[PDB]
Amino acid sequence: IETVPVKLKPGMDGPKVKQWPLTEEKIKALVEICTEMEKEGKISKIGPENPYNTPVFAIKKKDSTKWRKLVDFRELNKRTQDFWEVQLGIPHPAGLKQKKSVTVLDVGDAYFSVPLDKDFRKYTAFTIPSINNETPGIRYQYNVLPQGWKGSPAIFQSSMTKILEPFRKQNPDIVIYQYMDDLYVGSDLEIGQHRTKIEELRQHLLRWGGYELHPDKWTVQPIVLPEKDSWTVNDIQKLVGKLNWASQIYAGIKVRQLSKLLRGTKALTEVVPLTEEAELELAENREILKEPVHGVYYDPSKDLIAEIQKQGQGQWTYQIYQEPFKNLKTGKYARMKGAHTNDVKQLTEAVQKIATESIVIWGKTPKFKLPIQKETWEAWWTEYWQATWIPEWEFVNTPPLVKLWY
Amino acid sequence: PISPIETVPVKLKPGMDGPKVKQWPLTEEKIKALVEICTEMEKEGKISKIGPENPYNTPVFAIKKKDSTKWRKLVDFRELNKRTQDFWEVQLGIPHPAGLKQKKSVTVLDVSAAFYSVPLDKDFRKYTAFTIPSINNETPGIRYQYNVLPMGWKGSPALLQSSMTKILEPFRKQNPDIVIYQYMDDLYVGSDLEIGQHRTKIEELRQHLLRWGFTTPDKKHQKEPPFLWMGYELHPDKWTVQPIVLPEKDSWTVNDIQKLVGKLNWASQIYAGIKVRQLSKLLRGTKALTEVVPLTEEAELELAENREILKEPVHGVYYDPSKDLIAEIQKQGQGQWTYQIYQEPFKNLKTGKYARMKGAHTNDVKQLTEAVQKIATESIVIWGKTPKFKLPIQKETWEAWWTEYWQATWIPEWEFVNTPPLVKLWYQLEKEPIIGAETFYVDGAANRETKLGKAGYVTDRGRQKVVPLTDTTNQKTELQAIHLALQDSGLEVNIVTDSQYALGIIQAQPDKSESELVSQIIEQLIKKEKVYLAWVPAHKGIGGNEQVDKLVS
DNA sequence: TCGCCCCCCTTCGGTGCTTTGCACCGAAGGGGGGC
Ligand SMILES: C=C1[C@H](COP(=O)(O)OP(=O)(O)OP(=O)(O)O)[C@@H](O)C[C@@H]1n1cnc2c(=O)nc(N)[nH]c21
Ligand SMILES: [Mg+2]
Repeated sequence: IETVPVKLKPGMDGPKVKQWPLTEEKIKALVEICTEMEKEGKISKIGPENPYNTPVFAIKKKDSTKWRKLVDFRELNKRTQDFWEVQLGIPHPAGLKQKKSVTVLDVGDAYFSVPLDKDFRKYTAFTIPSINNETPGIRYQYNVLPQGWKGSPAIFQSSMTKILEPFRKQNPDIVIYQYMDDLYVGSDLEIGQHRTKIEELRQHLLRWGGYELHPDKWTVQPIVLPEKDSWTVNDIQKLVGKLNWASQIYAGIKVRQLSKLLRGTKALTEVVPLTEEAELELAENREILKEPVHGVYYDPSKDLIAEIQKQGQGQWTYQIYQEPFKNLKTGKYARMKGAHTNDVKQLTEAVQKIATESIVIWGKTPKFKLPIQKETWEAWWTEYWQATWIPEWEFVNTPPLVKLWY
Repeated sequence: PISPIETVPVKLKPGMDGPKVKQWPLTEEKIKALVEICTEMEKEGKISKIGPENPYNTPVFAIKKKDSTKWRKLVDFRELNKRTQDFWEVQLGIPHPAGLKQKKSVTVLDVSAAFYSVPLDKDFRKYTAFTIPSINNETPGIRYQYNVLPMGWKGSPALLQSSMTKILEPFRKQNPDIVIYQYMDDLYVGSDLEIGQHRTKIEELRQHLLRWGFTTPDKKHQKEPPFLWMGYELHPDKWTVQPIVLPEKDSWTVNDIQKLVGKLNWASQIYAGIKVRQLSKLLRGTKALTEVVPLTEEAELELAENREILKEPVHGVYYDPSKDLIAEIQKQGQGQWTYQIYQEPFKNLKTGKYARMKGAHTNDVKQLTEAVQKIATESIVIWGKTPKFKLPIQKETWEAWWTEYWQATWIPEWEFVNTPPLVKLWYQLEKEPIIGAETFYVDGAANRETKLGKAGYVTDRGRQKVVPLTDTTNQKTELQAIHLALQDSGLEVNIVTDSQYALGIIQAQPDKSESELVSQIIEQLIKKEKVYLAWVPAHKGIGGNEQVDKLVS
């Protein structure tokens, strides 16, 4: 084969990101994986005269107990040329979110049969560390389409359509969406008749080279106001500040007549009887909260953002938007490990589920705003990561003023 | 001899040419020592004469060696380094003796003149051009270039490491049960072979290094304990640091104090309880390294405490993979922590300390979480796993923290251990307002241009107060308003502010702060019995908040 | 009058916020130690 010419974006240099420490089991796994890859010519040993580097680590899944090597090419992807500017990018199908059940398959290995442009390989270097720094790091670069590089699905694009044709041929209403190294494959078949055709796809994929998702239950959780029939000054203050915030999202919500029920310098536990003009305002704004907002539409030229709040008892609320206060989706993720004693696990799993939903719904992951200290996240997240992709994220520290989403 | 290893190609940064800088004066002893190496270097092909077509130049010097007889040559390549391509450094960290296992037979070897046995890219040599001056000006200099890795060049350490790795790998794969710690040219070689076969393996390794041009002189071939290694001393059953000598001085400069704190930090890996908070405070707000700084009374005490700790003999032990690692932390005060890592009681693998202040406002529970994180990372680096923790915090306390704090947080498997002072929450905010307690509506405003402001309150019991403030900010006046309400209320209070800022700081339950004003608020929160803290949006005419807002106006 | 790596402590400067200072963060200064 002859390679495709690839470029970084104008004025950008390749990645230069330090390797972080790894446990014994992950270092041994990487050493086993890479030496086999080196023997098959998929990677090459390089030295320190290549000035580029990207962190590497490994994950092992809940029901495939072999290690998967994972290279965090987030920085490399950010600097790589667009492939819709070369228009070899993949289109997202609006059918996938409508399906009964969607199974994720890791088809990363198909990339290893296509060589990478000789002049772009240096940008793909990574370094395996050493327990107790017994040796210097050991460095490799790829000779083929790397797992995790955004250009690999685009270059391999024309070929996956060829390998897929007979399947989508024979099953015209199964929908298959490539995202990075993953195939998202949905159908309306019964819970276990769907599974067997997933096995059929595996065999056709094998002839050359997670769990079941249910999009119907991805219930949206809207803003809700409490129901009491005794209401204190404090109850009405917390309700007025909550709707005042929601006035930035919705239209025609007002507070001045719930607002004057508290006129005067009152005690926070005094019980204010509700005006009929207050019940006028309240049952009114309840129903605006009841249905979605009008005028919010997805725009593919802009990025997706996701915000998460810890609510406790293992509940986690989230919003996905592109423009502030124009949420494309609000929701609530629920823990289920059973021990229910680990916030970092719950949050890491919530990020995977939210990002999964974005791929199914819009075709790409959002940039997360994570309610956690950077260094707490960094100490523990990889122990819980199970996806072959990694989303962009930043770290935020905003206390709740309102418990808007609860 | 020079290795027949292939050279690693090296480039200048794009656009740049090589250095062109004239040479300076050195002493007579320096010229003779340098000429002996220079004439010998040319004899062994380390350098070659050049002349005037080569337009580049760089200046040269020498420095004394810990082996007192020898002299070490260095050329000042600061300019060439600036123009040389970036390298990805492969030395990721420093091996630690607590990460060694017990070994039956141990050897330590050193490669002599290691840089000078690794050849340099042919096309790159012309940029290493230099001149040797002999005295002041009897002659000008003769010109040489390097055929090998020069000392002082940005790329030399990495091309030595890469070269050493290539030469060692055959021997490593052929003897998987021989530990080789490779740091620069220093080789630690341990094994569970009887001394007879062990020494067969060593000479076999040494003869492999010599074929590739790395000689190992007997002078630096250690074969009996105690081995000198990486600044430590390795015995069969234990290890020590080489002696740490602290400055003792009548009058201290900033630079002196900086050297002392560095020594103490080095000592902390094996001496438990070391503290540097009061000595480092003296470095703050200073302006010259030669400025004399008098020790405060607190810094004298802390110094004396450390000096008592250092007069005691200490040792670490080696790692037993068949046992768990255990990490215990104690609290020392003013944001300082110390820790020990061990496998059997009273037999420390190592110690250390954590004492960073992260943020302007924090509490002991956050900092304890940070110390845990530092220890977890350190254990991964040295042993490849995290330890089990023994922590002076009750499960009730931690559980109160991660349910009332809004950020995700965690600590791994840990056992409570009762070593006061315990880590505590110093107050908790009520989740509901308090019946019978007074209700304060607080607010403060400042004028951004003016820098003048007021803080005040109104209450459900009919109380009011306005205080003028000078040289303040918007955020300070809000903090001040909360200060006043805590000051004039009883042991139980309900407070309503319109400052998301102030609510945000206080809801995180801080117990220390870089701000004297926030610290004052903290002491008042600790003295209260119950406090409920509520927010409302400003300027929406809300009962209470609107009355005070107007009062502050 | 040198190079490369790790660590700590202090300082400084850039970024972003429904900001007008404030809090965060990384880099660069000093020190320790290694070869
Ligand atoms: C680690 C190093 C090798 C092994 O250091 P080394 O102690 O084993 O010295 P070397 O093998 O050369 O001589 P020896 O083993 O015969 O005694 C040396 O090549 C050079 C390098 N190094 C050490 N210190 C310095 C220094 O300050 N400035 C520079 N630029 N480089 C230095
Ligand atoms: Mg040597």
